[PDB]
Amino acid sequence: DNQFYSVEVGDSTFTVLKRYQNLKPIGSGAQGIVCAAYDAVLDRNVAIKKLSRPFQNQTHAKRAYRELVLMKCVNHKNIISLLNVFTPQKTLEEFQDVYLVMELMDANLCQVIQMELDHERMSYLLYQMLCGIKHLHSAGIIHRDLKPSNIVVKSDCTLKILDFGLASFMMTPYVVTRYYRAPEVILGMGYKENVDIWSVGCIMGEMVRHKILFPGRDYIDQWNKVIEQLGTPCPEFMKKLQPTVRNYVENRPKYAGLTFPKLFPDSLFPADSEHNKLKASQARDLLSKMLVIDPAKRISVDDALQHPYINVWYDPAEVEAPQLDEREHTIEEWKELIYKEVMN
Ligand SMILES: CCCn1c(C2CCN(C)CC2)nc(-c2ccc(Cl)c(Cl)c2)c1-c1ccnc(NC2CC2)n1
Repeated sequence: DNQFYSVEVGDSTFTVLKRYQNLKPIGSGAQGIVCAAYDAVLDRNVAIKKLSRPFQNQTHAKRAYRELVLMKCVNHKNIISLLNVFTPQKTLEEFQDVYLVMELMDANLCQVIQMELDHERMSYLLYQMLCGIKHLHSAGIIHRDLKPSNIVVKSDCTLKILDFGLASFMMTPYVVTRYYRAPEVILGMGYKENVDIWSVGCIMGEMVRHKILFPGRDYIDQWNKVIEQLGTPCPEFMKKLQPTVRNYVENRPKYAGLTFPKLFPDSLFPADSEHNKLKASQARDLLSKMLVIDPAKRISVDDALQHPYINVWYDPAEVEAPQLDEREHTIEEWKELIYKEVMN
């Protein structure tokens, strides 16, 4: 008379509470498998993610624990919130998997980037990313790794950021996507709240150009794509660099960089009406303020929410609302740390 039941999804097995029915695979990754399902108790559709032995290594462990803890430090409609969390295993000894449940979303941002969007939807999406990021910043959480695959949306244009960002080695078959990381993350320097504004601009630019702005096999290639388009950083920016890195970037070919009208031509923006012509100008303006290599001169979250392109959606109720853990542990220690959290 178990509260759970098991289902075969891929070469994987999902053991979930009986309230969740008609599971259907919708996504996978190096941290877990996601399924769509009907929650008969809430009479609502939901997404369920399985973390298989998240304590298996430090990488998986730190992330799972941080996110389990963080999800409690945040309360915002543009940030993921759990509906349920559970484990089919009855004791710590037997503990293996953690199931996370949230509201079923319709698509990720990669899909949205593939489409042509009016200014109303693009700015509304951007406005939401900003409200979420602002909320995280208010809770002392600087993300540093925002990316489209981790952002989901619904048909009504509503948006949720799914993870909490950065805090080593793993043997996963697939690498990490770094195309949206700021210069400061890429060059390992100090950083502030607006490190996330660079990521918002890589996304916004991609929604326009429909192509990853700064691709590359690694940080070497990536940095080359950054300077070839925006140009070599100002001399002062360099003084903020470690002598070694600084040597490397200071000794890199000096690029003039392109103007934003060239980087994002009018052809990419809908110029069939005065309204669309004005909005295109305002969008390019925001891009030029967000894609700024030197964090000292890059617009902040609050000022971006005040930019004309974004400001039309401003709402005090949405812009303002509002434990310590650090070190590393052994597998065993992590297993218990996560179990406790799961059992609350
Ligand atoms: C394609 C599915 C998108 N998605 C992802 C992915 C994030 C990036 N990695 C690499 C792969 C999985 N994680 C969750 C997710 C994250 C946290 C929790 Cl607690 C739960 Cl249940 C689900 C959801 C999602 C969530 C809701 N709706 C959807 N579906 C939209 C694409 C259909 N996906």
